Amino acid sequence: QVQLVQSGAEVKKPGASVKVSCKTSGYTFNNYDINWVRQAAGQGLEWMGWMNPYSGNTGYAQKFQGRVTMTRNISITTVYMELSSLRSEDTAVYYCAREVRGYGGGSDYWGQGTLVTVSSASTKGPSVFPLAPSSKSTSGGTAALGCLVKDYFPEPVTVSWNSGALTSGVHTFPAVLQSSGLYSLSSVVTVPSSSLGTQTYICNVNHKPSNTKVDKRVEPKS
Amino acid sequence: YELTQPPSVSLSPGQTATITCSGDKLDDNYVCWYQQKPGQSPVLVIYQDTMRPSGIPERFSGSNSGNIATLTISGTQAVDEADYYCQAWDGSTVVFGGGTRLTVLGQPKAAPSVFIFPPSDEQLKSGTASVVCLLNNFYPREAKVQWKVDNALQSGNSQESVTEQDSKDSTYSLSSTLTLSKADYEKHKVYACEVTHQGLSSPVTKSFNRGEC
Ligand SMILES: *[C@@H]1O[C@H](CO)[C@@H](O[C@@H]2O[C@H](CO)[C@@H](O[C@@H]3O[C@H](CO)[C@@H](O)[C@H](O)[C@@H]3O)[C@H](O)[C@H]2NC(C)=O)[C@H](O)[C@H]1NC(C)=O
Repeated sequence: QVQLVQSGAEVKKPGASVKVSCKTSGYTFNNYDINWVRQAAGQGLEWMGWMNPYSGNTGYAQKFQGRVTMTRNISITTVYMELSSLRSEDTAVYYCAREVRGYGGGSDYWGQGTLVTVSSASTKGPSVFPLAPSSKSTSGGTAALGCLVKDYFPEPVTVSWNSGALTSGVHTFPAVLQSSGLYSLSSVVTVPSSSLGTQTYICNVNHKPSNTKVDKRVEPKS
Repeated sequence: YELTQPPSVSLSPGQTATITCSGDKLDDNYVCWYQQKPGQSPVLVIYQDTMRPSGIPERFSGSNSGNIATLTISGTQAVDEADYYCQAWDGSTVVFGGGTRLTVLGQPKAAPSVFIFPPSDEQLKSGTASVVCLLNNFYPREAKVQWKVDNALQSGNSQESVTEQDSKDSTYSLSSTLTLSKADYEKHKVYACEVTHQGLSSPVTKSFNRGEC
């Protein structure tokens, strides 16, 4: 039996609030404390606070004073964490995790996490810029080229090359969320340097949320 | 109160991993350790300094003394590659260490191939400049990319992305993108990404001068 299950992904504007749900089993609800812990992309774990669902007692980390609200609903054995006054730096995966409560047994069961994306952005299609092969992207007999898919929202975007005919040596990177609240990613491919004068290279970009479809030819820098 | 972990630990299979975690009030309180693999939730491997939860292999052990907590992994195997976090309580609040990336070298090191891309003229028209540094097909995953503009370190205006491990040769690739305003971009000449990697004896620098053709 699953002991913890969280609500789905959230997108919120700066200044708004987000309420994450964590439904627990009866056993977990009655005998454990629940910790709330968040983690931003490529960063570490950050503890936010705790709640004892049976009693309703709570504690928060000083950094989140006033901004976090932990509540419960006994009838459906669910606990909640609401984070208010959201800012870009609050974009992260938010976890609930149970612990028996020196007298701490650790967080031995974790929810799947809830992604919260904080951005002021409305739906927006990407600009697609060439990453042109040049002497500065040539390592011996291999040349690198690509497409910069910049300033779109929300996820996701897909990229292919030459309408799917070119797959070898292609690396399409996971997107990053910029400080602007828009996503950006790159798709690159390594090819024989000798092919640059004779072979055509086109990246095919589809950002379905904005219905943006772009084919960008990538030519050597002259 | 903060807990200090080594950012990275690299060893060979079968060797014994030692991951430390220091803090003023450690001998006051119990330490727990968590394992986290990419795309997954943390897993508790040690609690109360030395205790293994049920189902955790016996090669994981812990100790805490002299304000230093240590996670030890005997006969380190491939499945042990992960990020490891220590954690304690100071009175009420929980504190996490910064995390230790544990790399188990399963194949020879491969230095990255480094490529640099100036901003396109098309983008410059839009009033922004993106400079992309590509590290291609390297092993192990740990790599550092830093931006220098006219030999001045750049902080706060770059972002990194890494691919998943290649199924076949088990290598990685990484992109670093420096974003400036068009104005700031045009105020400088030398753009460089400095790359360090265990497969490199010394740092490698790929650079260009704004206007090279
Ligand atoms: C704890 O959770 C339970 C169940 O989610 C809450 O009970 C539910 O409360 C809502 C609103 O108070 C009820 O919805 C109402 O339904 C009627 C008919 O469908 C509709 O006309 C109303 O406009 C309203 O939407 C819902 O029926 C009710 N469900 C049950 C099983 O009682 C409860 O309020 C929660 N407790 C706390 C303290 O939050």
